[PDB]
Amino acid sequence: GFTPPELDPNTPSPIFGGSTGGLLRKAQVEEFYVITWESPKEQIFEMPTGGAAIMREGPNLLKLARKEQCLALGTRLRSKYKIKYQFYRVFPSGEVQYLHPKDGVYPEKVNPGRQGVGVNFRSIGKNVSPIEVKFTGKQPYDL
Amino acid sequence: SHSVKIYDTCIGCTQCVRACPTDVLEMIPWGGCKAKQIASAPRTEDCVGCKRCESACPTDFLSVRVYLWHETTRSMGLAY
Amino acid sequence: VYFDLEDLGNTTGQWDLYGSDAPSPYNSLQSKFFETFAAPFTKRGLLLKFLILGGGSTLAYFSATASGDILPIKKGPQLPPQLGPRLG
Amino acid sequence: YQVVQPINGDPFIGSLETPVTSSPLVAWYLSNLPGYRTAVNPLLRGIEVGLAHGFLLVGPFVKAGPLRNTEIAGQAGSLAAGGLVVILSICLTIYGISSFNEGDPSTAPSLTLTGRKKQPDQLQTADGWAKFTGGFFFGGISGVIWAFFLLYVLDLP
Amino acid sequence: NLPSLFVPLVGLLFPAVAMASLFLHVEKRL
Amino acid sequence: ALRFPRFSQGLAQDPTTRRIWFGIATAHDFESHDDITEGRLYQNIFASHFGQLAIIFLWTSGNLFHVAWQGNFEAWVQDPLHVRPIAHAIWDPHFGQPAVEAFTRGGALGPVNIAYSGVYQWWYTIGLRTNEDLYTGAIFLLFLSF
Amino acid sequence: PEVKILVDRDPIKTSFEQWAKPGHFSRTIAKGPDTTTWIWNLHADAHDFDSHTSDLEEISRKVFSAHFGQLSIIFLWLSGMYFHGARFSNYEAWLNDPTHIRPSAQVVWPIVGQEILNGDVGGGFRGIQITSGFFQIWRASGITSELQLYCTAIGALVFAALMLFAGWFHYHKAAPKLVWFQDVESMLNHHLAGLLGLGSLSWAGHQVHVSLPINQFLNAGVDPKEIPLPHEFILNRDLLAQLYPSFAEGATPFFTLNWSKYADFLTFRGGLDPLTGGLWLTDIAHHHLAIAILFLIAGHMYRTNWGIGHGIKDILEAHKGPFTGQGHKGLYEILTTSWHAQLSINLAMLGSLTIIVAHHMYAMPPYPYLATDYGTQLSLFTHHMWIGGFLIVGAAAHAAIFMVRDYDPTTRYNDLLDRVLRHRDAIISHLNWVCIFLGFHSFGLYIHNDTMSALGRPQDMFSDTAIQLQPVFAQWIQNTHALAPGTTAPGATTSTSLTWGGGDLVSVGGKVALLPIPLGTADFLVHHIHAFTIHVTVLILLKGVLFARSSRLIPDKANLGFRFPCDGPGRGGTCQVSAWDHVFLGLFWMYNAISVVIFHFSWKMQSDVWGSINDQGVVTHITGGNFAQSSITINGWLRDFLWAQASQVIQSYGSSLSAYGLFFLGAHFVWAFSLMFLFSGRGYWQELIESIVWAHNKLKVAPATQPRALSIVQGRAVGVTHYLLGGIATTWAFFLARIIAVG
Ligand code: CLA
Ligand code: CLA
Ligand code: CLA
Ligand code: CLA
Ligand code: CLA
Ligand code: CLA
Ligand code: CLA
Ligand SMILES: CC1=C(C/C=C(\C)CCC[C@H](C)CCC[C@H](C)CCCC(C)C)C(=O)c2ccccc2C1=O
Ligand code: SF4
Ligand code: SF4
Ligand code: SF4
Repeated sequence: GFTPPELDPNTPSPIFGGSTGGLLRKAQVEEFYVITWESPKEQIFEMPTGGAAIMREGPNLLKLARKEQCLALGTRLRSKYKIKYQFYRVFPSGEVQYLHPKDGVYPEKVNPGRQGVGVNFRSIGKNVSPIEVKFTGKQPYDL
Repeated sequence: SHSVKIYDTCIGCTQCVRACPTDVLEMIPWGGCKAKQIASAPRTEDCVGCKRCESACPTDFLSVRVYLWHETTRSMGLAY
Repeated sequence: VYFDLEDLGNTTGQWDLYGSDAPSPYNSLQSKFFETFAAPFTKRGLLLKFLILGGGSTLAYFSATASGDILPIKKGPQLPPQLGPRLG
Repeated sequence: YQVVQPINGDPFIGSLETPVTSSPLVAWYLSNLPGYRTAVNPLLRGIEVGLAHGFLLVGPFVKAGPLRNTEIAGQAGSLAAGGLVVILSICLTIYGISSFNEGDPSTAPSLTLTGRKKQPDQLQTADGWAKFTGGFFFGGISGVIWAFFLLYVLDLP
Repeated sequence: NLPSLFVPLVGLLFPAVAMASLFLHVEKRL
Repeated sequence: ALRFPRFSQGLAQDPTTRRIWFGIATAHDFESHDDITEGRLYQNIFASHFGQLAIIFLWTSGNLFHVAWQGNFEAWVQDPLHVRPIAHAIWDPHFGQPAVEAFTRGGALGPVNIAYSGVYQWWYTIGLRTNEDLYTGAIFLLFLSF
Repeated sequence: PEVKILVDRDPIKTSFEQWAKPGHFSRTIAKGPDTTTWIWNLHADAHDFDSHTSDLEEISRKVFSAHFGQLSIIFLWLSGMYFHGARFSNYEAWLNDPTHIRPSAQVVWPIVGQEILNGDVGGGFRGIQITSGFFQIWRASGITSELQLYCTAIGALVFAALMLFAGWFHYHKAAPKLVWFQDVESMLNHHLAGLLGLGSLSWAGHQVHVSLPINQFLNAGVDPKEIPLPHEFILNRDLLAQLYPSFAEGATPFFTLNWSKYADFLTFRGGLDPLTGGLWLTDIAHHHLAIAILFLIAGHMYRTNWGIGHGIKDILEAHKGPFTGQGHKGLYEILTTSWHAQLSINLAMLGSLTIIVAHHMYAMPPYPYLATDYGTQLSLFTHHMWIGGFLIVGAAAHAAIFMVRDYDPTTRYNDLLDRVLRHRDAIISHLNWVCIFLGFHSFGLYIHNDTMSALGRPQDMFSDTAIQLQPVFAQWIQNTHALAPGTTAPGATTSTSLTWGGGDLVSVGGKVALLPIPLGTADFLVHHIHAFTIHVTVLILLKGVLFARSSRLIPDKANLGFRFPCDGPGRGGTCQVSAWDHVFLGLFWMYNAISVVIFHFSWKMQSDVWGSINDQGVVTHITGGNFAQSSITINGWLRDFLWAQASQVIQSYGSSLSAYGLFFLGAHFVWAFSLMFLFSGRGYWQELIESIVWAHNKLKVAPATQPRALSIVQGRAVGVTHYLLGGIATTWAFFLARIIAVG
């Protein structure tokens, strides 16, 4: 059992002068992303989009344009610094969707509450020939 | 979205998950190898199709497969 | 605050940066002039038809009635036709 | 003291504030162009835009055209500017037909730079866009006619 | 005379109509 | 489906410009279309074959018409070795006067293209002699296209 | 902070043990090959020192000794040129009759039929005509006998040995400490004042004591064997005084500031000597003297051990403003840390310099009988253009390697760099737009002219006779240069260069040297082509640098390295996102730009400059002044330039120029050969190789080093390398055959 931490607005954002690498209309009408982390101090870190920003001591909130930017920055926060991070997807309705770490456990560490998806129980060479799924909507790897 | 599949030749070395830049893959429990874990692709709607996981697999042949499929804003890696 | 799950237009920068929002600087009588005269062109489908058929027939007209003093292609050749390498 | 700042204070919206972008001269001038008069009927803004542009297009067509050196028809080469007004008006029309449906509301922003709620421009509506296209056509044909009406006492006729 | 009608017909009017129409069909949303 | 291309839901849901491009390049690959069956496959192919035949007939009909209406055929039959055959006439408003002059050849009233397809020799060899014969051919082929 | 000599003793042991261990420098490569890919990596990583080790001191020591190796090779190469000038040249016969004899410094053996390449170059000499220019240098240096060339070749060989020795010495015996390298103020002070200053002064010395007098006897028609030896001018000052009377004073006017009395052999006349067609040697010696003073002064700007002077860090930090923040703060730390940064700036400036040299040497021919030798002049201009362009693309490559490898805002921060990175999208978007605008409004004008000319409407073209696009600004400039002497340069007798000033055509041996170069609509259009091509090259390379770290498509791009093929077919496909692939793409555009530049040079010079002159002064140019009316159209380039001027190289068979015909065709071949690599991909090739490998295992002859197709990156590198070699060598053969035959 794991309860995703809710996104807390009014969480401070890093010190940064602005860049052309930030959000666009996509964030207004489609979706954007938010990564939060806890920092032990004020540090300089490389922004996945602009140049250099100053991570604030304590909780940090950072809105990014793509999920991959959140995961890249988080990978670095966990690597260069030793910082726990989470990030979420945010729709223009205000709805928030917690994304990562999905279990509260990082996905490279096996966690027992996890259900198999897209797992085929056979060697890859035992997939059927296309002719055997022709005119059916299926793909030989969907089995 | 791109399809991503795991095959029971998987030995549970976790390298596909470590390589994935959008967090598509997880390690789930399993009894078929010594590491007692097998990969899984529960979030392929975020899959961008870069095949870093496939570059990371040590199994011959691969135990992750990325079948590039219907394109979306997320699969095309668009920030706009 | 710059992040608010209640107002995302502000949160995602959805603003009118240079929109004036002021009232009309165009005085009336001028406005009513153009409102009554440009009114037939404010139906987009009708305007599309009027432009395609009007411009198309206009084109057909200036093409059919063109003079050789304007187009060499209507003027035609004015020189004695030359002779081919071996043939006519 | 530094001249460049983030856009509207938010340093993670992808842009910057410069003398080019946010300046009283620039902000006033852009705010006083017809396209940015959000409360005005789009038909009138289309009239102004069409008048300006249609008037402008006459120059290059006449001076650079193929009949430019036959002053008998070279002056009358303004028909070409008229035709370009027709084509552009087609492009506008199909842009609105493609972009806006009948009963959809404006897609323009309904906020100001300072955060207060705004009423969105009707230009970004099907009816508002149709009105702006009719106005651009009328004003454009009219501007071409007005430029062609002046052939006299100009250093480059 | 006829080429002065049909050359602009299929070289200007027809491409404009076809491009506009195909543009509409291609941008439609059901 | 819901929009172009109607035969591919995966392409219509593409928000990028790719949707348009791949809609064009995949229009004839029937086996990859949504809800394809073998019957639909064969029937679409068959109809496409009739459409191709119609295109071919209409094309040859056009060649016939243009040789008859703008060409040298009757003059060419009398002197096969000294008449350059005429494909069709040139009406291009971009021509200067020198182009009107230099392309006017083959004993014609305006600029023309010399045909290098060899249809004059063929039609002459098989028995066609008059422009009238060529018109009968062209109308017959337009009929076959229909 | 006390600058001093710092080294370490015996850091690396001199041994052949690692000669026998291929890939010793790399921990992976040293394990030897499991596949053929190993063999390529061994060569691609050999000079990538900062990939071998992370210790800055070791890297700096490798760099230093490597530079010694380079200088050794250069001295061996100069030894070759002087030795061939002494032993296998017609340089003395040419020295007698320069306007007739063709310079030749290579002779071929009669083995397989190739002796035909030993052509009639004059002076009773059979050989290959040389376009390097060494004869004009040696004449300008007062060199007369082959013996002097022998002595120079021996000295050059000795210096090759000394440089090589110093490389071994400073890598294996006394290897400087890292602080020694980072003493930037000392280095700049010694290269400004010591290297450039004392070099220029020394050369001024040789010129006033050797070059000037010996060239006076050459110009006066004296036989070179009868000319006094250069040291006889140093001993008996009466020889010089007869030639140059000022030498009777004893350098007393120098100390008494009577320097105007030296106006005899130190002059500001400018223009060209009408006998030799080269610049006045008095002006040149005076020039090297002035330069010597300027650099000797410039070498005292930087503080070292005596408190006076500048620290460069101070200067940087003081320079900041309201637009750039704290800018320049941090650059001293970057430029004393990253070799790739220094190499980037130095490649940029050295290549730009080489291009400037290319212009200045044609418009101001510095050596006697150089201007009228059109093969040498065309060869020099073209050569230095190529060197410059290559060097600049290199500058982009190493700016990118800095960004990927040495950039770290948490350690060595710079405000200017951060701000640039913070609006990279604006920069690249605007450069993109300018490139499109320039494409249309330079090349689209050519297409306009081709279409109007084909339609029979030459009055509707862009031409000096139709719609004129005059380069009014450049015309005004060259007018101002023409008016400069006596007005804004009262000391200057004539124009700065004969391309400026009207009249004063210079002819030597019936051939013209320089006359005023006209400018018109053709030159306008071409110049905007050059603007266009340069802007697109800059776009590709700068875009490569600024998005090497990251982008909206790939946020973690810097973790993939400087040189990587892609990040896969996803995100729509990500091939060629690496900064390396931006250098790859920019090489093609440097080739395009420089190609159009040298075609513009050959075309314009043969049309409006070079040619023969009558006894009564009627000039016939090699081509009939057809640049103005034929270059304003692409068809004119295809027909009146390529098709016309290629006749020599396709007609060279059976003559001594037939080697240029063979190289013409062969360079075409390797260029087309590159298209196999550039248009395909290694998956196909690896599968094919699977079948070939099957065939070898069938006969027990499959190798242990498993055959592999080239890497994606290597496919690209091979491709661009053969593309560039083929194109450049094709233009090489074309140019040399053309200008050797008709020049
Ligand atoms: C294949 C069909 C086609 C046809 C029939 C034409 C016809 C013409 N072209 Mg065009 N052109 C074409 C293709 C075509 N072009 C393409 C593909 C390109 C891109 C390379 C160009 C680019 C081009 C250029 C750059 C120019 C021309 C010009 C011309 C005109 C030159 C003859 C002239 O001086 O007349 C008479 C000259 C006039 C100025 C009379 C104007 C004609 C009136 C305005 C017709 C009214 C138009 C109509 C209302 C709207 C049309 C759209 C319609 C479908 C709704 C002529 C009418 C020249 C031109 O138009 O001059 C400015 C010229 O500048 N063409
Ligand atoms: C299908 C073969 C074919 C081809 C390649 C051409 C080619 C050409 N025709 Mg011709 N034409 C054809 C058939 C063809 N024609 C037929 C069957 C007829 C009726 C007998 C005509 C009657 C015709 C006239 C009167 C004129 C031309 C002209 C021209 C030239 C200028 C283009 C033009 O004005 O549009 C073509 C005009 C048409 C009326 C063609 C349509 C006729 C049939 C119904 C074709 C079907 C079109 C259909 C709606 C779309 C199908 C797409 C395609 C496969 C055809 C051009 C070189 C003009 C010319 O000579 O300029 C110098 C001209 O004045 N054509
Ligand atoms: C004279 C004897 C000698 C000996 C036995 C060694 C021994 C050694 N050196 Mg040293 N060194 C020497 C001379 C010598 N060096 C000289 C003269 C220089 C000045 C250039 C250097 C500078 C130097 C550096 C900077 C480095 C070494 C390194 C090394 C060690 C690595 C092994 C190796 O170098 O393989 C190399 C085998 C080769 C054959 C190299 C050939 C390179 C030549 C000079 C290029 C010739 C250019 C060629 C003509 C281009 C035309 C090609 C054309 C035909 C297509 C090794 C123990 C490396 C080290 O420390 O290892 C960790 C190291 O980085 N040496
Ligand atoms: C009787 C002959 C025939 C038939 C019926 C087919 C049938 C088919 N082919 Mg095949 N094929 C053929 C001949 C044929 N082909 C030939 C001659 C070649 C060698 C060129 C090929 C090579 C080939 C490949 C490589 C592929 C197919 C594919 C296909 C399938 C889908 C085609 C499609 O929808 O794309 C639609 C086609 C287009 C939108 C055409 C646009 C692109 C064209 C080439 C550009 C036209 C040139 C240019 C515009 C000329 C104007 C220049 C201007 C300046 C004048 C379809 C079942 C595809 C497939 O489905 O694979 C399973 C596939 O990938 N074909
Ligand atoms: C007036 C003193 C002086 C002079 C003349 C030079 C000259 C040169 N330096 Mg050096 N240097 C100096 C002082 C000097 N340096 C100082 C104070 C520092 C900082 C401590 C550096 C550190 C430095 C580095 C890191 C490098 C150079 C390099 C070079 C060469 C650059 C390429 C070139 O121009 O080739 C032109 C060739 C010539 C002019 C031929 C004459 C060269 C003679 C033989 C050397 C004369 C100066 C020499 C230092 C005297 C010491 C010899 C003695 C100790 C036995 C060049 C020969 C590069 C190099 O090492 O290339 C191998 C390079 O990497 N210099
Ligand atoms: C003094 C200038 C200079 C210096 C010292 C360097 C130094 C370096 N460069 Mg740079 N670079 C330069 C100029 C320079 N470069 C220029 C002018 C360009 C434009 C082309 C580049 C573009 C560039 C790129 C794209 C890359 C480098 C890389 C590197 C590093 C690896 C070198 C290596 O081991 O390759 C080994 C050398 C070879 C394998 C030789 C290859 C043979 C060539 C391709 C053929 C030559 C043809 C020949 C002249 C004519 C035909 C003869 C033939 C028929 C026999 C190294 C530190 C690489 C790197 O990874 O950086 C870390 C890299 O990717 N450079
Ligand atoms: C002759 C071949 C060719 C052509 C035409 C181009 C064209 C272009 N390249 Mg490319 N390139 C080429 C070869 C070519 N390239 C090759 C072989 C490589 C591999 C190394 C590259 C790699 C490359 C890179 C990496 C880049 C470019 C860029 C560009 C663009 C530069 C901006 C510009 O000039 O816009 C203007 C367009 C032109 C000058 C083309 C001609 C325009 C004609 C004359 C106008 C006609 C219009 C007319 C109305 C047509 C309508 C007719 C109607 C029927 C439709 C340009 C469109 C740069 C870019 O993206 O742009 C900034 C860029 O970064 N190229
Ligand atoms: C042709 C081609 C190949 C095949 C080319 C190869 C494998 C080049 C290697 C061939 C040489 C000849 C192998 C060297 C053999 C040894 C030197 C031994 C020779 C024995 C004696 C004669 C010395 C690729 O691998 C490739 C990869 C990526 C993009 C394009 C291409 C590509 O176009
Ligand atoms: S293709 Fe890339 S994004 Fe998709 S699962 Fe594999 S590593 Fe993750
Ligand atoms: S790389 Fe292969 S073996 Fe390793 S965890 Fe992924 S699927 Fe399993
Ligand atoms: S085709 Fe080659 S370069 Fe392109 S994405 Fe795939 S692997 Fe990378």
